[PDB]
Amino acid sequence: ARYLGPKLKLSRREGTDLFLKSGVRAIDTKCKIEQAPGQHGARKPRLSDYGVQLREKQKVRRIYGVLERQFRNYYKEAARLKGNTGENLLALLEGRLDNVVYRMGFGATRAEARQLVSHKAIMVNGRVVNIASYQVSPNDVVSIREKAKKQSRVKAALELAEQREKPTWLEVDAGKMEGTFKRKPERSDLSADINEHLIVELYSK
Amino acid sequence: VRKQVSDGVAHIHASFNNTIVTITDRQGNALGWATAGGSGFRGSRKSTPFAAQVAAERCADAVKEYGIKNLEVMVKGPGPGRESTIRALNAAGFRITNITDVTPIPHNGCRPPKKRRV
RNA sequence: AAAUUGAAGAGUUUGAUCAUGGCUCAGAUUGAACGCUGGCGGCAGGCCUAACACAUGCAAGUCGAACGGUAACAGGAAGAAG
RNA sequence: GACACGGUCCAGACUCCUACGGGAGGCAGCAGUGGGGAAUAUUGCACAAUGGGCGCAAGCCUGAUGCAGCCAUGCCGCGUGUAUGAAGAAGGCCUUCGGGUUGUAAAGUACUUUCAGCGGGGAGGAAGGGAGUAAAGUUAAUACCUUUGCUCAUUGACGUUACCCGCAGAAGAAGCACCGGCUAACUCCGUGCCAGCAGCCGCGGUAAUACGGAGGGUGCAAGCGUUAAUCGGAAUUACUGGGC
Ligand SMILES: [Mg+2]
Ligand SMILES: [Mg+2]
Ligand SMILES: [Mg+2]
Ligand SMILES: [Mg+2]
Ligand SMILES: [Mg+2]
Ligand SMILES: [Mg+2]
Ligand SMILES: [Mg+2]
Ligand SMILES: [Mg+2]
Ligand SMILES: [Mg+2]
Ligand SMILES: [Mg+2]
Ligand SMILES: [Mg+2]
Ligand SMILES: [Mg+2]
Repeated sequence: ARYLGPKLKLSRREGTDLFLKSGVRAIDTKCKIEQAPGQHGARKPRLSDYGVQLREKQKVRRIYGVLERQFRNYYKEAARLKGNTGENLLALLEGRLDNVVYRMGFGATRAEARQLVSHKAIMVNGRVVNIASYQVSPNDVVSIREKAKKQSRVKAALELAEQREKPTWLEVDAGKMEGTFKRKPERSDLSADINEHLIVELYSK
Repeated sequence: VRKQVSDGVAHIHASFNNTIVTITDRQGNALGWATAGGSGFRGSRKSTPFAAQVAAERCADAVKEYGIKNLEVMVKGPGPGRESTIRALNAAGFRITNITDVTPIPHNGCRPPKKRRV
């Protein structure tokens, strides 16, 4: 239910580094970018049509560690909801608790911030939630649990959060160790390298 | 403690008397700096384009402290050193992405100093 | 307010082509089974076969405020008793 | 209210018992047994709640119902660690013999303890009636009741419950299919129309990206595959929506 293998292998595959690893040590040093893994990786692979669509879907999922089954349920909900499906799907993926904690700055990585959620270290509106897939609703206030704050890893993750341009729709609190999910995010804020219309067609096949 | 971070920006203060090379992150937090005056050059030597390049060589520090790799370039000031320094960054192993001039140009603002009759 | 909204192809007949015309593939979905593997929880489901036979226990009893009763119990009084 | 599932009568088959004279039985109620088949669960618990039958009521009666057990059968959620960590360890395999590849993967070094381990607390489902009280309606007597309020003591099958809190230490938790085209993902060795694979196209006859093994890689995941079945694609029975 979670990916447990090496991470730099996936990173260098599919090509553009997209929010993986701690984010401190230079990504290039840890591996060899612009070279898919495998003995035969050092070659130019003429990608196809199915190929491009597959890569995009795989890329999106890994950025948010969403398994197929789960991801498909998001697509069904996004199609059900009114509006443009692709942005709605992106909004749902960003609204997961584990992703929000990572962007809020309490975790160095999405996986580590997700582990913080899993290990019962996060408080939402005075209620303990340890489910990474919980959907955060607008105006909610997320507050690190008192006991959790004593973790020095969380403290260090706050420090690093400064480098990532603080998401607008998230009001981060430094010493207050809290956050307010102001509202839903918008396509503009999200990495412009995502072509959501490609995702919509692929699952509508 | 000693951190690590890429995607920096380089501010170049090309004054008529000195060249100021500062490497900083996208949010203005300084990571390192070097000056021609602090590189062993005084007087006329403190303004020649060459010495400005030498100052960049010093700024080549912070490598382990900050793996900037790709960095932006900000250039302000009409003094010599608007070309030299830029080369040195390339030869140091850096990815120059954009190069723009940020020289302050008033739209008839404050009164400038009087002319040097000499 | 809303509850009207979604509709992809591909491979194979030829020296190559177009066309008709098959077959096949990707998609869903199950009261499924088999194989390999298998941490936990929630929810739902679980003889599709032979309305074939069925060991055995249980699934319709209750009412004394309907009545003769008191079988069994509890007490109850008399009568007596080492 | 039946031509009556656990009523009766009769006949038929079967079933079983008997002292031979004669009897009794009907799980397509719940468990379960055998059989059949590829393949479908415990001879569970409690009437606590609901619901119904009888009873003034109190109650009693429930295989209805509520729960529990079994199976990854499906749906959903979750975990099997988090970061650091490159003289890119060794080893593996390839090799243009220079290397690359595994792979920051590991090891190591910080860090955390979800659930599962254990321990200690702890809701909710619970409404009820009963016993009392006092007043009211109800009377000849407001005795009888019945209506209020109250007062005391109440009941949970699940259930070692939902949940909470402490304990310890990464400790206990990843496979499966595929990589010739369709169709994402490749080489090496073995084999030599042999053995084999095969949804379609087709592979293999001694330099096999198609078989077999190795490494590597792709998809999905506590599941992955195969098979069976339905629709789609199939405008391929065309009303929409075809042709001669
Ligand atoms: Mg009984
Ligand atoms: Mg009957
Ligand atoms: Mg019966
Ligand atoms: Mg039965
Ligand atoms: Mg009992
Ligand atoms: Mg019973
Ligand atoms: Mg536990
Ligand atoms: Mg391919
Ligand atoms: Mg699952
Ligand atoms: Mg089929
Ligand atoms: Mg049709
Ligand atoms: Mg026709």
